[PDB]
Amino acid sequence: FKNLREFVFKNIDGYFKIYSKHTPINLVRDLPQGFSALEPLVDLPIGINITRFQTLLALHAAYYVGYL
Amino acid sequence: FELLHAPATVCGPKKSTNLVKNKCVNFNFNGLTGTGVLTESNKKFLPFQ
Ligand SMILES: *[C@@H]1O[C@H](CO)[C@@H](O)[C@H](O)[C@H]1NC(C)=O
Repeated sequence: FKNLREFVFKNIDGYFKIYSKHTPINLVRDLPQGFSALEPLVDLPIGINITRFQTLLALHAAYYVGYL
Repeated sequence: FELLHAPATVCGPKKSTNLVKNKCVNFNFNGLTGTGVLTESNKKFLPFQ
């Protein structure tokens, strides 16, 4: 899977903030080293309190989870 | 008019008074305030900058 979908999710001051970047890769079982900053961002002025995370996945796959 | 801690979204459009160059005028913008000289520059701005 050459496609890497790197996202960042954050809630500050009552808005949901997102980041994204699509970049080709070579390894799928581990994240390769390298630098590529995530310029895109969209602000969602919702005000929703969020403390729990559930991955929404389509069922008729692997992913990583980090913490800031 | 409901305002939240998040950045506001329902804004009010103005008249973006015509712009001039090479003379000291107020350069007040959507987020900037002050006076100065506005010339033409060829910086490589990013789409989100
Ligand atoms: C919910 O978010 C607001 C600001 O968005 C904050 O003031 C409040 O403490 C939060 N409450 C909880 C339970 O996270």
